[PDB]
Amino acid sequence: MDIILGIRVQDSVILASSKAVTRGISVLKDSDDKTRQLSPHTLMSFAGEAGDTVQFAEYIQANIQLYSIREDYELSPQAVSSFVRQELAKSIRSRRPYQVNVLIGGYDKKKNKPELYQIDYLGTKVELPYGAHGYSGFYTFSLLDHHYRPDMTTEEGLDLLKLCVQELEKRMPMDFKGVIVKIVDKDGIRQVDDF
Amino acid sequence: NNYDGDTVTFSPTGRLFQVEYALEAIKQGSVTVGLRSNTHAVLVALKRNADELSSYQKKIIKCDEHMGLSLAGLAPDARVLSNYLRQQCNYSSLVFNRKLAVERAGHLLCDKAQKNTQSYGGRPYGVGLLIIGYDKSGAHLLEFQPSGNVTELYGTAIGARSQGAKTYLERTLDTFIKIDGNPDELIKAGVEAISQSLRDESLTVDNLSIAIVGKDTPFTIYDGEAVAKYI
Amino acid sequence: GYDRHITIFSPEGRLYQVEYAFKATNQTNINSLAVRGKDCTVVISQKKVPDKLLDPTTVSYIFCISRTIGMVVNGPIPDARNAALRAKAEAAEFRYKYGYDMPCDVLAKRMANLSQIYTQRAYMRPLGVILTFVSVDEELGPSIYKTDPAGYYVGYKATATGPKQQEITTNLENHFKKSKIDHINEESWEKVVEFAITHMIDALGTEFSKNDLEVGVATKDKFFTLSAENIEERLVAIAEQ
Amino acid sequence: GYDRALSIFSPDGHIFQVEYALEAVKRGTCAVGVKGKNCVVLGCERRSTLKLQDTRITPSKVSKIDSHVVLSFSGLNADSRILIEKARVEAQSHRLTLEDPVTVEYLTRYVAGVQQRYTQSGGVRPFGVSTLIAGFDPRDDEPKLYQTEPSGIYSSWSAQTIGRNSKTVREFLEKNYDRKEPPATVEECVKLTVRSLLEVVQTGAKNIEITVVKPDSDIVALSSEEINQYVTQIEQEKQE
Amino acid sequence: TGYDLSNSVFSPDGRNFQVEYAVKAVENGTTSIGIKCNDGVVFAVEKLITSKLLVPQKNVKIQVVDRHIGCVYSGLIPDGRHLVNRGREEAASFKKLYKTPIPIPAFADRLGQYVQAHTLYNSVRPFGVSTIFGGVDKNGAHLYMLEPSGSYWGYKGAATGKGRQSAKAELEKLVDHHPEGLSAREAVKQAAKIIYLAHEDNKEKDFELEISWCSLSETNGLHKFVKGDLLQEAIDFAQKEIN
Amino acid sequence: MTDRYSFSLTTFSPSGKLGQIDYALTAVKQGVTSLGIKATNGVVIATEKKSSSPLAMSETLSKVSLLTPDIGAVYSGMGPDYRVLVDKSRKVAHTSYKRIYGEYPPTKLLVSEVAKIMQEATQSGGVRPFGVSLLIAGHDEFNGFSLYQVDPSGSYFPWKATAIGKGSVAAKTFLEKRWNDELELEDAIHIALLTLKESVEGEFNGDTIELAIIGDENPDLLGYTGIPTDKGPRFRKLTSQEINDRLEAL
Amino acid sequence: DRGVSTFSPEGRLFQVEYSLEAIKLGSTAIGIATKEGVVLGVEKRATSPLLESDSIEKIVEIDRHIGCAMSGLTADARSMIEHARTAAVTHNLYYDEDINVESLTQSVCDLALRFGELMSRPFGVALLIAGHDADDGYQLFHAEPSGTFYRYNAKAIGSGSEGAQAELLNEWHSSLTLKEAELLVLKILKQVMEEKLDENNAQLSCITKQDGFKIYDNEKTAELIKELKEKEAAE
Amino acid sequence: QFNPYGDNGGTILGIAGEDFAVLAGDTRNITDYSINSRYEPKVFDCGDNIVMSANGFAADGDALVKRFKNSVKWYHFDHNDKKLSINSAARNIQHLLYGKRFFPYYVHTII
Amino acid sequence: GSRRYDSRTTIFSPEGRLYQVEYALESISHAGTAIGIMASDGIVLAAERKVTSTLLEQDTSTEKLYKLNDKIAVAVAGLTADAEILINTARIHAQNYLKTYNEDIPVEILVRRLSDIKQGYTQHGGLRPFGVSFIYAGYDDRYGYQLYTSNPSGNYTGWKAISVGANTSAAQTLLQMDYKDDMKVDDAIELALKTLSKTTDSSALTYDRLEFATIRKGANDGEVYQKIFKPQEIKDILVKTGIT
Ligand SMILES: [Cl-]
Ligand SMILES: [Mg+2]
Repeated sequence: MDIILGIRVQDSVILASSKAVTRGISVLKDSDDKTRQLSPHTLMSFAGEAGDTVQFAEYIQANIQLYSIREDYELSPQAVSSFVRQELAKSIRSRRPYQVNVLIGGYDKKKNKPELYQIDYLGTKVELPYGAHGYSGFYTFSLLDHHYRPDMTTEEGLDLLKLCVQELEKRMPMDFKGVIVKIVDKDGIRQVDDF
Repeated sequence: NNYDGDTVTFSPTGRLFQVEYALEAIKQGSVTVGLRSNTHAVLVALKRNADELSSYQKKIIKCDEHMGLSLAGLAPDARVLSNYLRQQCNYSSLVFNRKLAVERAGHLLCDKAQKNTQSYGGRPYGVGLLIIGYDKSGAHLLEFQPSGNVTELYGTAIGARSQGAKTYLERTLDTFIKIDGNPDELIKAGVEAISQSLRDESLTVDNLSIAIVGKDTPFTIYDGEAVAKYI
Repeated sequence: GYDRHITIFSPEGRLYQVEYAFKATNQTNINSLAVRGKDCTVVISQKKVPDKLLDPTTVSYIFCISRTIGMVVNGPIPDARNAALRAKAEAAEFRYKYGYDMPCDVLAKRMANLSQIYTQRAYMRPLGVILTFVSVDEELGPSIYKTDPAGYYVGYKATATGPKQQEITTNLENHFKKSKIDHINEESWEKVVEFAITHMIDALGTEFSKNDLEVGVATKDKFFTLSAENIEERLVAIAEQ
Repeated sequence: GYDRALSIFSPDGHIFQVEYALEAVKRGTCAVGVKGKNCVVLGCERRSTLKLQDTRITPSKVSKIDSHVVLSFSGLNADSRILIEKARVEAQSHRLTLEDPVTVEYLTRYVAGVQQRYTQSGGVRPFGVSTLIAGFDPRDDEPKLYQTEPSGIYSSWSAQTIGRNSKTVREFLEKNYDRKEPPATVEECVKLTVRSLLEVVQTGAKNIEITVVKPDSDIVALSSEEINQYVTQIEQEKQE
Repeated sequence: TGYDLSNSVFSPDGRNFQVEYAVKAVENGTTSIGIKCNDGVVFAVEKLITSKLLVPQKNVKIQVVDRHIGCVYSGLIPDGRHLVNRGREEAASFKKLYKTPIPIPAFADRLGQYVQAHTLYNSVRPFGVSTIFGGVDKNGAHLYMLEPSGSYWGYKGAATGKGRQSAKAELEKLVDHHPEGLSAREAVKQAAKIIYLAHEDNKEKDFELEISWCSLSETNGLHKFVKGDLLQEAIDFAQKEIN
Repeated sequence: MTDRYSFSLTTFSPSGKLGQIDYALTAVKQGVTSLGIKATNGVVIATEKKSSSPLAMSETLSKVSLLTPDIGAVYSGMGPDYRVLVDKSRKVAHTSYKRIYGEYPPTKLLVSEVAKIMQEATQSGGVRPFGVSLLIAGHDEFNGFSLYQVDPSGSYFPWKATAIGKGSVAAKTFLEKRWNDELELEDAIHIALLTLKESVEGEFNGDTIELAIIGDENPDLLGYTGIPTDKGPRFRKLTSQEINDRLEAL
Repeated sequence: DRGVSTFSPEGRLFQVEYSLEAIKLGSTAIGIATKEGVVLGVEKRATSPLLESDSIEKIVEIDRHIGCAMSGLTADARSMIEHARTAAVTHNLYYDEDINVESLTQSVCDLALRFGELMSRPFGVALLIAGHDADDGYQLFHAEPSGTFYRYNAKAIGSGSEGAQAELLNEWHSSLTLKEAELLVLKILKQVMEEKLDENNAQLSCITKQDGFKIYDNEKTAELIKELKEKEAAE
Repeated sequence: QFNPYGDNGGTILGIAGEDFAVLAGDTRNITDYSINSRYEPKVFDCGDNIVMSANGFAADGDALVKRFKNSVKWYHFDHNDKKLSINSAARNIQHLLYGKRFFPYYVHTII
Repeated sequence: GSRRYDSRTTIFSPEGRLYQVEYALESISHAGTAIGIMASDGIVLAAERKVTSTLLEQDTSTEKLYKLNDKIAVAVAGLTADAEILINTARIHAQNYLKTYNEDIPVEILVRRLSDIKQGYTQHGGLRPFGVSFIYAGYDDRYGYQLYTSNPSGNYTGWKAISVGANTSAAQTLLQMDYKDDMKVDDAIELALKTLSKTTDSSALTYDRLEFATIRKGANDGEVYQKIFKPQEIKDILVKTGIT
């Protein structure tokens, strides 16, 4: 898959992910949601090799849901990201590795803090204020470096995200058919239906 | 007594009671007769029903175009052993383009049964088999016991009341061995032999099971109105 | 009372199957003896061929384990040959792995450790044998090491095994009490064999023909058994003084 | 591996290990299940031989298998954890492959299948546990209540009890539960469940647990005071 | 007590009663013998004719191992067959690795260790056969006899089964009266006689004689069955001696 | 074949006793007396060389065994069981420690590993417990000198001084009167010889007594020079002559 | 103790003979084969009135052309059914056709004697396997834990079996209609059942060539019970 | 490097009539520019009124026909001597061929 | 064959009890008493060593109290060797959890894991159960201070105060009498020692016959400290509480 962005503002994490699915010659779909809810306050967006992406995302989702039922407790975003990293770090030395890159956006209800983790297919984890995978960072990071503030509102974060998407739509060769945007905050996960 | 808990235990007189108890299951089974001439070999089997609504349990199993057996005792064990014979007959054809000799088939059955008599956990086979066949050395008849003992014979019988048929064949030995090139007369001799083991019941159309193999005769089984000719 | 059938502790802290394996040891009714010279180690054993239909050349309880190591067994022949084959395999493997010939005491320890395992693991029975290993070791010199069904082993100045071991043992003990040395002070192995046979005759109170004995000799770099005619020469020398 | 056949037939056609597993269930604390018109209630006995217990952290008797299905039990507590874990894994495995949560009947069938397997596998003894599995199928408002036992047989129940003195509370339910008109509300259903346990329990204090399951993953456990109000109202009507 | 209920249990004597019970099965079997001659060995066996319905000459008891070893046994016939099958595997692997056909003493230990292994565990039953076997190798003729315990020795003559005492006495005469040795053709004749004489212990039913031999001069060191005119000549010689 | 004893041969009886462990302890009770005493600057372990025959060379049978350069062991009970435990203990010191950390294990952890092997023979399928009690003496940099007892059950305890086997009850009483926290190594050896004399019937000399110490580093026993940090083994087995010298001052 | 695969002195496997005793304790199941179809019927036998009887599933579909009824330790039947369903579907996958009823029965019966020290004990359940194929028409088999199977024109298994079998002896003829067979199963079930027979404690099913295997509704069976009552009162 | 496949040439032809069918094939067997045989039968009667030919690599062709013939034999054993219909044979052959999906039988089969 | 000698350690009695579990519990009832008491500001673990000697090196000795990680400790009653097997398994499980989630293992998850291991030995494998009962004292940020126990059956339960080993009946009555919910660690220390002092089979309770440990948020600010008491420190707390 192509473009996945993430930005952590004052009180929420915002994940933007492209809608296009291209199989070589044609664009098969223009409404694809490249994300899974792992728990009520944790969202994971993903991009990489076809098939492996969804297979990995659903496998993680199943494991976190299992943990939630067993303990009657939601794992922290930090804990979920560490679990995910280990799975990818295990995967990289397998017979056939998962070729999947992820962003994990979560709201920690204990600390009352949004958290954004960027993890590539090797199992390389970093906590960031804003992140991306693939070529998305090359276009967007210069804008985010300039405009980002840690005390931004969710509305300001969405406006900065629009500016990022506009720059991508101008300078990227591939038509990624716009983005689905989702917000993760204290009240859970919701989708911005107009973007 | 104290030495019949498993097959791995000899008694103080050198007996294997589990094997002897497996031998007893054959004596409870229905009678079946085997006999041969120089050209043909015949199996005759009295099939047993559960009641008047039930079918008559099949006694004869084909192993190849030139070989097959009749059973007496545990029918599932016969299925296991006959399946093994089918495989060995088939291995011989596929690998060596060679029909399996009846004598060699006996040796393979002996060795398969033996392993179940010397190891812990297992149990002996609870069935006796009469194998007939026509190979490169002519017609053959074998008697298999689950002790492992396999014996080549002109004629024999196994099952309940088999002693009557066995005595008859022992008298008729010189006559039926000479029935060459006459399948019907050899079957007649087998039907007359199995009749010496009947009491109260007689041979009906769904009671009797006959099989034959010979010089220019593939192993074929006759049941139903195909055996009314011999009643 | 299943503590008597398998190798588990009885209430007295005893292993009855081990004790009964020691009794199986004397089932052959054969007595062996081993002694050390200056340059050699000699082992003698009684030979009994009760059946005239037997080929007497094939009746033996002495085994050539390796070039340097010989082994005499006290116990039934099936268990004896079981132990022999294993010892041979172990000795060969040792040389391959470590690049030198397996010492007599090390092989004894190895076989003893195997015997110990049978006294601890239930599925394996003890072997009903006592194994006397002999060599002229390149480091320790003349060597006698003996293993039993308990998994015990130790080195010996001299030793005796069998139904009448005590009579032979006391006879040997008394000799070494006189001489005050740990071996037979003799140059040739021929005279050490003559000593061994003489002291068995004295201890048991029986005379021997050439066919009543079986002799093994260990020297530097080889162990070998004597023929009936080699033993006859030995018996002639004893009688002539 | 240890292969010994522990569960075997006896001359009279009984598998004693399975029957002795039922005797362990008979020893366990009483559990009861009652389904209303739009809910299922699971009631559970807590023996008051153990005080100085920390009730915050002590394993609760009713366990969520998924967000929409619960499991209670009577018998060996340690054995029940193995069934609950397997059930929870299977529930997530079903969501992963079928893209739909388990039906209550499916989950029951799975647990019952595990229990059966342990009655004819070598080297293992049967589970000393009977279960009550309750909930609502996805996008369905019909209440579901099933029972399993060590043998592996399972069946659906309008109301059922298991464990010690379950004969007495089943006697109560058989005369007090009408099939033509089940407990129409949550209140009526909880009341009938508390009433049934009060036939057996002793004190109505911390000895009764109640869990209410409603459609669309709406599961809540009642507190001590909420249950104590039912206990108070039942006996005040009884004084007459 | 209880020491005889399980294989590999030492009794308080130091005995394995299960092995001793296997011997009883051997003693119950038909008589079989072995005679070591000048340049080979002769094997013979008593085959009881249970019924007229047994096909004469068909139920062969003596078994070849490799091309140079003969095996005959008394007791549980299937156990004997199992032992020979193993013997054939051992003889095959030996020849595969070392090129030369397995020597007879080497082969004897291969059977010996295998039979002994079935006295080490309670999960297996001892062999219910004594086996007489041998043949010709590079060092000449060898005859062996192997018991349920795993015990074996080399023999000048050997016998086992129901008529073993009778046979042994006859063999002991041959050893005394022929210190220089016996020819292969003499040994076939003598083998026939000994089986006929040993048939007095099984006198109720009549029997069928079966003989085989390996001889350096007479069979080129290969195992062969005695057939036709040479078999009939030995039967006639045997029948003449009993009358 | 196959090992078809995949079940425990040691089980709880109705009274809560593990029969096979108790019986193993009984076998230890019948065994020859051995003891251990800890001093300020060392540890001593000692036992009687009960020779089975006078024709046997009792020097070839080592009852006191080096496990590591700074750890030694002695036993009471079944000798063969001891011998295989020493083999396993030496190996585990390498596999589970030296090949990982590049140094020999501390006394308490090697004891822990031996204990684990003995515990497994008490629960695993188709085996009996070990019929020995071990006394393990040793030194390491951070724990100093130490002495441990290990029983058939796998349980182990540290001691200032103790005795096991035949006359342990009397020997432990003797040690209680003599032991103090100011003993030098020579004082402990003296006490060890005094204590051991009580349980010995026959000959009492350097040839019938086996005695070893954990004491100062022995650079003369290292086998090489040139590395300052390698100063040699603290385990030393006393010679026949060295024992007899201390029996004159007895 | 003693081996699980041990033979008795009479030449019978102890465990197999004991499992047959468990089947005698089981609820009654009856099958009747006609030229118009095979009928299968069972006693449900709910242990309590609070047990919802429609969850008692003692008649089961194996394929469209094969049904099955059970009696004994019914939990044991689940893995047998699973195997049967798999075998039926697998054979269709390999051969693009329906599997013969006998071949399906044989496949199930191969599991029976796979016990020892494989599963730890025989199955404690007997099966009536009914079906249709083109070669042998409408068939009814009785599959035991011995590994033996008999074909039957009619058969009863479970606690009322010998009483029922004697009744089936008199009543069965080669010209029975499907409707006649339905009533006959209901009649004989009513005879051997402890409780009074109705649509909630007994269940009917049938297999026809046209419509395949069908479990009857409680409303459909209720009408056949009422039809039975009237025709018995008719003389 | 070892090449497990080869090409034995040949050509086969099947035609379905109204109440009959023919399966024809040339009898020449080749490698490269050499003739191995001028008469090596390629079309086989497999029993049950079915004829088969597996043309291409003759080793794989002979193996497949041998296995199908064997499948017919075991179909009779396992299903009471039932005649294997042509459609059922076809499905059975698909499974024989697909069983070696990742090391294929290098043949074009016609029945 | 081998069946003859099999005790069958994993079977039900006719009454539906597990023979070996019951007999293992009987073993445990002869072990030294261990007591756990949970307060608002910490947990106490007190345990009696079994009939010691004057020649036992006490300062380097550990038979009762073991550290599983920095937040969780256990008190042991039963076979010490058996306990150490399980303790090492538990220590690994805690570190596996820490490696995976980068958070310390919650107390109940560790307890459940060990308890499930014990359960396995009662249902399959034909081996004898572990003759051990644990008291788990621990802290995590979800439930705070927690006390649990597990026994050879693999069943575990949570407690405010609990005893295992010898004289648990007498000990539990005394704890039930004097325990209150608003109690503090210093009070709980006193209760634990007073309870052991009354239930002990020894003539008097001295420092050399005790092992003692506290888990306190008495660690400078927002963290938890485990204190395994030294012999001299046990002697001091015995004088402070007025027992010696
Ligand atoms: Cl070793
Ligand atoms: Mg043993």
